[PDB]
Amino acid sequence: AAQTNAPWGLARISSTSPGTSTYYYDESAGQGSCVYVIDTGIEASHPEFEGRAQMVKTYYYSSRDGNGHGTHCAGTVGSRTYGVAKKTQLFGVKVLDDNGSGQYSTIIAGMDFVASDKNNRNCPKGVVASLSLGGGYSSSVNSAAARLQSSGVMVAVAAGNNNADARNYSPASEPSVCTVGASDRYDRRSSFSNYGSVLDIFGPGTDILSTWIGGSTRSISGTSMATPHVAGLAAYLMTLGKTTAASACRYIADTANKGDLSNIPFGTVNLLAYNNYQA
Amino acid sequence: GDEQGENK
Ligand SMILES: [Ca+2]
Repeated sequence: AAQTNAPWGLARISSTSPGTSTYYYDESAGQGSCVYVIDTGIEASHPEFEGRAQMVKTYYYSSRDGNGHGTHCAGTVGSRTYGVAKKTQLFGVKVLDDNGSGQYSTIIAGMDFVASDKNNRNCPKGVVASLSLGGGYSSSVNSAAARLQSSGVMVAVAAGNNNADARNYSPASEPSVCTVGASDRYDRRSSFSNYGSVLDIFGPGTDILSTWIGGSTRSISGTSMATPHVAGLAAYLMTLGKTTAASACRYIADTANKGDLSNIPFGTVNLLAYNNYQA
Repeated sequence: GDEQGENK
């Protein structure tokens, strides 16, 4: 399948060169897989989700996404127009409030919830968790992310937006999960993106168009936008039977576009998420 | 935990 005039990020992950506008993908499109978006929630009613989205857990008075951040990331995972895996099932877990904030104990609870909840769901092709959040280093936050990954969920997490070494941030610094840096449309590391040896892979993160609350759309920037690209790609590749949850991150690095990115500090991987699609 | 909320 081909999506013409696609968002730049989608075109990029189906190409070996920047500057193209068509997203090429297999028509299976993540069907039979599930992605939990652990964030501010998801506006499940947005027409772009086609009824494939649902809220399963909230830690606040409402399950409603009153921010937009969660809806944006879920959109990049698997909305019709802006999504990598256009037929995946989306599950919303609201651990962040409508200001984009949450405490560590809640985020940990949300991760443990997903580890258990996936056992109640029909996800024959596998389970992915997308974590577009983080803060200062915490061993117990890192531990919860390791547990979720261990439980058989492919965990992808934002490197963070501090133009610093991601080793001082959590869950980004947990070696066992898939830590995602951001790139822009000219194959440069995003100016805000964290880096370092703990990074596994880069994804499109600058100027990413996706779903927003109120049934709208907008373009925003962040390693938060890069993460759902990788999480969506994992779901896609698991549906195609090319990899499993335990090995998806490694498989994504092995088959990545290598050496194409600029402004990568020495000691950071030069690897860009790539679907390796051939009609 | 303490990263993004609105800040550009
Ligand atoms: Ca890792």
